[PDB]
Amino acid sequence: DKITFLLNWQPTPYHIPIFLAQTKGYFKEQGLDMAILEPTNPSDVTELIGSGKVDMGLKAMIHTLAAKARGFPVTSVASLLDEPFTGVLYLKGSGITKSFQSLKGKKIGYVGEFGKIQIDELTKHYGMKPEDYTAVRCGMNVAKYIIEGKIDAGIGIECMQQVELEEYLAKQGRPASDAKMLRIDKCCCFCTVLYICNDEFLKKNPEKVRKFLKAIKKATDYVLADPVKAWKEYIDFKPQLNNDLSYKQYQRCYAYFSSSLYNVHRDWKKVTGYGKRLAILPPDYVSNYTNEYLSWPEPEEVSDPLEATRLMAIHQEKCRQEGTFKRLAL
Amino acid sequence: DKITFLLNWQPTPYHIPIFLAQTKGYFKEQGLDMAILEPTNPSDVTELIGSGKVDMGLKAMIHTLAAKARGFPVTSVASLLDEPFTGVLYLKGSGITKSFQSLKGKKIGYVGEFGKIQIDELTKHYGMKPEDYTAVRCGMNVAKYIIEGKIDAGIGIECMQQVELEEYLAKQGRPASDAKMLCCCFCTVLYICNDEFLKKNPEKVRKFLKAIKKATDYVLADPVKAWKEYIDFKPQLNNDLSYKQYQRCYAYFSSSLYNVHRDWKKVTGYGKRLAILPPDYVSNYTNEYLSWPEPEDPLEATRLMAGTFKRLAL
Ligand SMILES: *Cc1c(COP(=O)(O)O)cnc(C)c1O
Repeated sequence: DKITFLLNWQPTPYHIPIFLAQTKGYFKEQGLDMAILEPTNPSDVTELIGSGKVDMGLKAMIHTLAAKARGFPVTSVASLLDEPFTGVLYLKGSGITKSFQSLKGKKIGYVGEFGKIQIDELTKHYGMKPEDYTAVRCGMNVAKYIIEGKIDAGIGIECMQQVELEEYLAKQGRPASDAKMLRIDKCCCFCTVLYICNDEFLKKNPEKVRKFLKAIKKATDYVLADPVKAWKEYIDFKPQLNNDLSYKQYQRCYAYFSSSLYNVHRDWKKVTGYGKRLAILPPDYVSNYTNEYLSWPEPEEVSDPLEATRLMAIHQEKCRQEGTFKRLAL
Repeated sequence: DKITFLLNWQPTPYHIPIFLAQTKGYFKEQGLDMAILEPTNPSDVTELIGSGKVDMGLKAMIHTLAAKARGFPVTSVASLLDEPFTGVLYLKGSGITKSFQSLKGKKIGYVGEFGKIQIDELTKHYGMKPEDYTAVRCGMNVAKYIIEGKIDAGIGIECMQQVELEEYLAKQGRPASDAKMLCCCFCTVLYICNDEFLKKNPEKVRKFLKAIKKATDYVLADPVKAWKEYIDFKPQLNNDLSYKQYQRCYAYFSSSLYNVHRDWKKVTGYGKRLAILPPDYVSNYTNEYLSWPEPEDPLEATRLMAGTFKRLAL
């Protein structure tokens, strides 16, 4: 009678609120017995949770959408990481440029099936065809394969893959600015990371989920309030994250953590749109999320979302060169 | 309709045969879709597999025995790592010595549950009581906590924890010999199934072990190419520590995957004496799902076993 929680990824700096809810005894104090699991292949995640083999976990906004469409009943009950910049990453002199036309004849890596689906469709809007470029499945190793020259560019998150590149560049004495991203946003909300449940599990255990999120909230607060003490506890438990790369990633993640855990309606709306257009989702498809199991007031919708996004881009650039923990102010 | 396989630990060098069976397409070529999972806490493992939430996994012989006793129906269907030396590891100048009496007043780390039970019971055979010593649960971090001085000694495997200590010693300029250890079959690592799953899918398990066998062969035949593939997929293992661990593991890999009857017999005994197992308890393993012939002085082989890749010769 343990509850299974399956991450989207190998342990990352942004899983901290979950591991801490464990180590600090927050889950225990709620009468929950959580069995946190890590996947070897993110591709396995939605299917396992949808099929009820696993009770809860995390995945990106899009995959959560595509999961129900593809027949796996999952519902997003909370939000972990909000709108992290996603895009095609590449090193300067790849030789790739700001023009999506440079992707011609290049090997471009992706993790998920959907990353291919995304690139495949972008090629049409720029005159080229799949395939005037080679798509390579790289799973959790996109950045790594970039650095080793097995691919020319690949899909990733600004606060994970991009950092891994910058740290590599620092070794080569190159400047961090040489790590570049063609943003798919320029709705970067596709890679928002969500707390998801099996629909059936949620139906039968509403109160346990509510309690789960209470524990998650308590830890999320701690992490945002005192990121440094938090980080020390985290890496004491998960030493594989006790390196400089992981810490820099952690700092870049700080500004993207959701403080409220609320699903953002606007974002879901946008991505569901994207989803229908890409043919990933049926015409009558309905967004599979809910804020019902959150036990604190919803925050006010961001007044000007597109300015907050270009403000974040700046904020994150400052984080890179100052090495700080600051929340984006509005 | 994926099959879930849950490892006993974070990815380790000795999981190589499984990951390779995945990356090399051996599972695929058997029409199996395996979802390999890694636990955050080894202790969660047998309960998850026993309860059917997870189909298959790895766990150590003692755990697998105690699992059925404790009400979780699992069956060992094959063997991954045979009789790795297990014991209490400590650094010279701990100050701990060959005499178990030195454990008095020391902080002693154990991984989850069974280690405390083991130490607790050893203290009686040497005149001391639980607790003339402090037991500390360390999970997958025993060696790490030893190095940092949070504990004085802790329970571990010669080819994993001990190596982690030796590598630390090399950094301090100390000699490897300064890493010391006080039926070592209790920590044999097994391929286990949920009893119900095995009942309903006998042929898939048989095919699973075929894939595992193919990869195990490759690993033993050409350990170096194997290792390169493994760490290409799992970069966290691409370091010198992991490679040294890998080399120490090489001699312990089971080439045949067969459960060893003698070993199970011994540990079941141990199990009953420790009260972990009921009096009428019956060993929960089987070689039925292996599809190749079973192989033919155990105590001399053990003292014979005590930077190369060589199999122990007999
Ligand atoms: C479960 C496990 C352990 C330890 O748990 P204890 O109950 O303390 O023994 C140790 N090693 C492996 C490989 C395990 O799977």
